[PDB]
Amino acid sequence: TMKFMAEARLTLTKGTAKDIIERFYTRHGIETLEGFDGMFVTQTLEQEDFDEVKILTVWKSKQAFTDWLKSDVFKAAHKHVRSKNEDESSPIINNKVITYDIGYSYMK
Amino acid sequence: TMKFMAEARLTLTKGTAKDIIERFYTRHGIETLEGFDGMFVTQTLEQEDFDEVKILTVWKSKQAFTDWLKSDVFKAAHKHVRSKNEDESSPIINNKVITYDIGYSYMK
Ligand code: HEM
Ligand code: HEM
Repeated sequence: TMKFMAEARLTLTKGTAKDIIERFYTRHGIETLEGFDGMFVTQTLEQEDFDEVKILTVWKSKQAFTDWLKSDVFKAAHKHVRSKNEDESSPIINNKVITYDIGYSYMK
Repeated sequence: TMKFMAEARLTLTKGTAKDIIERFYTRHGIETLEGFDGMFVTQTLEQEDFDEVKILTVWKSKQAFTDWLKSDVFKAAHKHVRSKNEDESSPIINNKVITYDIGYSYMK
């Protein structure tokens, strides 16, 4: 079932992680995708200059994730999302996307 | 309840990830710890010179994880694990441990 993971790694103004994280309590339709299995939003411990928040998403296939990226619900979730280069008031400093095959999983 | 994540990031000789990942199909007792919630073992996509394998573990608390680190089941799991510096035949070149608070999670 859980075969592919996509991560968005966000670099944020120090101290703004809690505010960004609370936004994830509200669904925007990712849950409607048959291929979507789950998500974790993490804050990296022991960071000096910036906060780091990772959004980890777990999928039945790479295709489920690639379709999501192109979907209306992805657009809806990210409609009002701006990075500092687009809106100076945004705490989002940098973003990188990393993808993975999940070779083994076990949820207790 | 998934409040803490610990990651072991392994840098491996290119082409050896499959062999290493298969080892994780065998449990060594981590599942017996109340504070353990689950694990994923991933291979990073698009890596050029080395394979990258991550072991992600999800816990009810940091204490659950640090207790496991010094536990007998940790030793049982890692008893016959060697890196290249200890045994040149090992494809395990380097390791880094990263820890995280989990601020939000949802499994569909
Ligand atoms: C690349 C630049 C990105 C930025 C700056 C960003 C930031 C954000 C923010 C702030 C939210 C919360 C929206 C709100 O409720 O106000 C959100 C939603 C979300 N993001 Fe992104 N994100 C990016 C791309 C990605 C990627 C590649 C993934 C794939 C893992 C991802 C995963 C998610 C998920 C799962 C949600 C909630 C979706 C839903 O509930 O329907 N994000 N993103
Ligand atoms: C940093 C040095 C480490 C290396 C080189 C390493 C490598 C390995 C290998 C090769 C195995 C498979 C053993 C087998 O069945 O033959 C294993 C077991 C495992 N490793 Fe590690 N590991 C390290 C530390 C960690 C850390 C910090 C974590 C925490 C996320 C972790 C998570 C796990 C888990 C959950 C298992 C299976 C435990 C069980 O089933 O009881 N490892 N490790």
